[PDB]
Amino acid sequence: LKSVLRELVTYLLFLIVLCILTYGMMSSNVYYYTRMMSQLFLDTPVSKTEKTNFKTLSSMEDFWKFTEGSLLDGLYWKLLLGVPRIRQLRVRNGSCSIPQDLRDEIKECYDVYSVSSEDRAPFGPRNGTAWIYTSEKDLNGSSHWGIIATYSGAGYYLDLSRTREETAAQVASLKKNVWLDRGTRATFIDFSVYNANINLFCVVRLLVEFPATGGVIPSWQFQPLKLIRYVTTFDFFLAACEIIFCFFIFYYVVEEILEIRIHKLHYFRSFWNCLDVVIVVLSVVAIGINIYRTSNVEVLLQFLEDQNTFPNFEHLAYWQIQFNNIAAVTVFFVWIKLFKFINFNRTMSQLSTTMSRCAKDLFGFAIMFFIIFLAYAQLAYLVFGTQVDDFSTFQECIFTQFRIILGDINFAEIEEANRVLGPIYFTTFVFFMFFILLNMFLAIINDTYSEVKSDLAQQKAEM
Amino acid sequence: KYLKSVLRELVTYLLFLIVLCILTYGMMSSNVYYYTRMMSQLFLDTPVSKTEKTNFKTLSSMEDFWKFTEGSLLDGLYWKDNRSFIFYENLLLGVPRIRQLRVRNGSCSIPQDLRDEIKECYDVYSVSSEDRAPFGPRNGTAWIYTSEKDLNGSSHWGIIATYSGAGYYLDLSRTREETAAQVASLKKNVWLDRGTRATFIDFSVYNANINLFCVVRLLVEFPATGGVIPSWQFQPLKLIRYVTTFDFFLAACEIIFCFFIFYYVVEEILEIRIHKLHYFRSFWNCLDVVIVVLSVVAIGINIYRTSNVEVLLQFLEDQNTFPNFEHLAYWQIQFNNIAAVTVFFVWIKLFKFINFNRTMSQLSTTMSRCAKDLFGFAIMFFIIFLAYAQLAYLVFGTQVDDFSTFQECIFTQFRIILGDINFAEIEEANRVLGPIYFTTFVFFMFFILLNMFLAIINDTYSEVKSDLAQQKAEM
Amino acid sequence: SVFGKTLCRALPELLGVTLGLVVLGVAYAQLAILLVS
Ligand SMILES: *[C@@H]1O[C@H](CO)[C@@H](O)[C@H](O)[C@H]1NC(C)=O
Ligand SMILES: *[C@@H]1O[C@H](CO)[C@@H](O)[C@H](O)[C@H]1NC(C)=O
Ligand SMILES: *[C@@H]1O[C@H](CO)[C@@H](O)[C@H](O)[C@H]1NC(C)=O
Ligand SMILES: *[C@@H]1O[C@H](CO)[C@@H](O)[C@H](O)[C@H]1NC(C)=O
Ligand SMILES: *[C@@H]1O[C@H](CO)[C@@H](O)[C@H](O)[C@H]1NC(C)=O
Ligand SMILES: *[C@@H]1O[C@H](CO)[C@@H](O)[C@H](O)[C@H]1NC(C)=O
Repeated sequence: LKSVLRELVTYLLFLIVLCILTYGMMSSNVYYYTRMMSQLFLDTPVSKTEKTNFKTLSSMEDFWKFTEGSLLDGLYWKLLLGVPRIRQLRVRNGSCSIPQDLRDEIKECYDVYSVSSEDRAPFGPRNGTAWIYTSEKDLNGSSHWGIIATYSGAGYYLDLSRTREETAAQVASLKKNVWLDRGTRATFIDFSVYNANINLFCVVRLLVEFPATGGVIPSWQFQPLKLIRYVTTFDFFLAACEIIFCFFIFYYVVEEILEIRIHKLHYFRSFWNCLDVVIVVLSVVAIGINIYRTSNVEVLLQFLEDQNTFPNFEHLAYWQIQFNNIAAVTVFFVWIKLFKFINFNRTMSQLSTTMSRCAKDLFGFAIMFFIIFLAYAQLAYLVFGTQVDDFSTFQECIFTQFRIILGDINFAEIEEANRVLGPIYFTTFVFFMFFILLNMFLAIINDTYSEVKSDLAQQKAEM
Repeated sequence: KYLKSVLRELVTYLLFLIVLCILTYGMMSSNVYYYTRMMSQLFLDTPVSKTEKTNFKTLSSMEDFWKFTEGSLLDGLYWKDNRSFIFYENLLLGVPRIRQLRVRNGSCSIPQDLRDEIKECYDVYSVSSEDRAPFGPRNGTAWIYTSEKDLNGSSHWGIIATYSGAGYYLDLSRTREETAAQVASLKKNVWLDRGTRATFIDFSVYNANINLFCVVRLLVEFPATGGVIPSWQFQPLKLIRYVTTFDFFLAACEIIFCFFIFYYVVEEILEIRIHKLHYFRSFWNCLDVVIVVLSVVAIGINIYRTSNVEVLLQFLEDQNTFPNFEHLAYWQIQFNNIAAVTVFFVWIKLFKFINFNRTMSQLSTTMSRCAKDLFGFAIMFFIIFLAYAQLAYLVFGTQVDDFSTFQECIFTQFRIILGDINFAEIEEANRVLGPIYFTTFVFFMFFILLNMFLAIINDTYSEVKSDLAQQKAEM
Repeated sequence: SVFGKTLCRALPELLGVTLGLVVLGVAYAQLAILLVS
């Protein structure tokens, strides 16, 4: 039993390498830059005589005022990495059926946004490029998956200039020759900045959707990226850590392939053997999509677009977020694997066996718990669906019910929306999920603990 | 054999669940919430005037009401005698109507001692003490009583009392200029005396883009002790159906659902007559009866609601009158409540079939063999709960706003368990007997009374586990 | 006299559970950061 210490020291070396490699991914200016860009926009009010900012847009003229005053003020102080772009998606007149009774008063109807109802037709003063429908592929876009619906990559677009003299002119022309009519359903603003002394450039995508029932709904996405500003101070150390991480992964994979191939005919008959293979494959994928991401960022180190073309950096942001998520999962599993090295203790070996002997019962209880949880969530969605703003969608009903458990109920508007069947939901939920269903978890655990300890006592103390 | 019977009972239930889920998904969308949200924020958040900052939610006196009626209301209601589109999309159907309820002078008895001090008294609202005589410049309908039957109205059940459907009403106009003059004329000849007890404002909008009506009602209550209490109700009704293939699909699903309910009723009749008075003890046959009853009630409500649409027809030939859409808005709410409860029970009924393997029947048996003990202890728990609630109602019943009513006391005591208290108002409401209540409640509930459900369930589960293990092993 | 004895003999098990929860909490914390924040 000397290989246990070898595994322990190897795992500690791996963990110390990984902790440094993940502390190197917690730079201060990757989060503060986003927090300062999301306040440079989205918080500064309209030019003057208004207090509403982008976060509290309320009408179409408010959007026009934001585009003229606040947008053209925060972009230009007194780099852009190319040029900003603005796009519109709209629907077709007469795309739905007005009932015959309500006629002679309601002439036209505009259906809610859908690909089957979107129009592809020319506009009025049709001399620019912002008055002809260009196909989805010609705009180099895929989708957005917004709030109300999901929007295509097509639309009517207009590339802006690079200054307050050839930019505000076309915006004013668009406002004069009316562009956002009743048929508009979505408006996008896309651009990158690269205004940070450290490379750390971020792309931004602003959406304003006009629902089929009046009003505006704003949304925003800020996404910073990475570059290779290699210096002898801390960066060579992190490169060495990365390459030794790759060496550790190679050693682990050749080790595991050796044992799986040469003996036991099957490695997947435990829990620690079905976990490290997952860690290894996740690490391989992360290394691959990190090398590819670095190669992709390498070429685009241009900063010489000369306001002639619009950069398209969403393909890089997708890989960025995928790598971040996969690394976060890998680090978590690496930390979880630590239990194998402390489970063989004098007093820690009666709780591990207890929690492994009752896993089937715990899963069986969890299914029963979740069925009732989802039934309550659906009932709350059907009852308080249109009023409470907490139970507005199913994904929010579930997350609200998970917050009533943590002692965060509001109950001020639950009772206001429905005086009867509002309290009945709340009191019954509390009773049947705190007194009856959270006592079925500790019951299973207690029974398993008692029987395991009795068996261990009658085994050890007898022999 | 038995597997065939189980499959026969399972396939029909799965089809029933699929139909019910299709109906439920079809009767709830995401474009219905933003409609109500925008229509609500238009009226309930805009300040009454350019200078003031009070909105409808925070009215505080009878003059604020007149500021709101010649202000935020008209601005949000008319939006530039052509038709008026609220958000350039919401057509304003007909004309809004404003109604009033008032009690008569001398409806109560002043004590003899100071009868030479105070002249007139007006009681709290009640049907037996409601004014009916004309008052003021009794020109038209705003100064003359109109009974409930002649006005096509019904009760409301507001916050303080339950108001009838009668009163003194007035139908406004289609353009802003005439409505402003009408309201100014009502304000000059004082229309809101000390005898007024409630005031209603009603209207409706269409939004032809997504075929979905919206009925709006605003209520202002003047209690007998002075003050103003506002309330609102926005209901997204849906009347004109069968304009899209999806509507036809939903109609077909409704017919199929009716067929399923008829079949289940037939099966229930077949099985009850066999086990007379013995059929009614399974919790799985005492549950199907509930589902059948609720579904029959829902079917009746839906038929009675979709069959009486006479008001829409009457309004369609006259677009210059008030469209009375309150009954439909009430029955829509009732139908939604019934359908939600029915769907919840149908989802709960999956435990009839899912509990057929080991480690799934152990939990069901544990719940079944300790239900009697749980009911027995819930009796004591709720006796103590109600005793504490009544004590809190008697001590904090006029000062804390969380113990203002008995139901409020019960809900506050349920929220105290979760860990959601103020205790800054409980202590200052009563320095002695205020902390005592809180400390003793916390001790006797968290330490002693909530530790008994756990004991009961933990004992019963272990007993069942040992019983089943001994039965299986010793066979 | 049994309360002190049962609080003294059952100390190692509670300490071991606390250690396990500390490890499982630091792992979850490391996942929480870097994921979106
Ligand atoms: C939309 O089409 C209908 C179809 O006849 C037409 O009556 C209406 O005028 C059109 N809308 C506009 C704004 O012209
Ligand atoms: C035609 O093009 C000019 C710019 O050359 C533009 O200003 C105008 O809006 C276009 N449409 C007209 C004149 O109808
Ligand atoms: C899309 O990208 C290609 C890259 O080759 C480019 O040629 C094209 O002009 C782009 N489409 C635009 C800018 O609308
Ligand atoms: C109310 O009635 C009393 C007699 O009961 C009378 O003295 C008083 O003037 C009346 N008040 C008004 C405002 O009419
Ligand atoms: C009452 O008389 C007529 C209607 O009958 C109306 O025009 C007039 O203004 C009213 N008198 C008032 C309000 O003093
Ligand atoms: C009540 O309904 C009847 C229809 O039976 C209608 O003729 C009458 O005008 C209504 N009363 C009103 C609108 O005050």
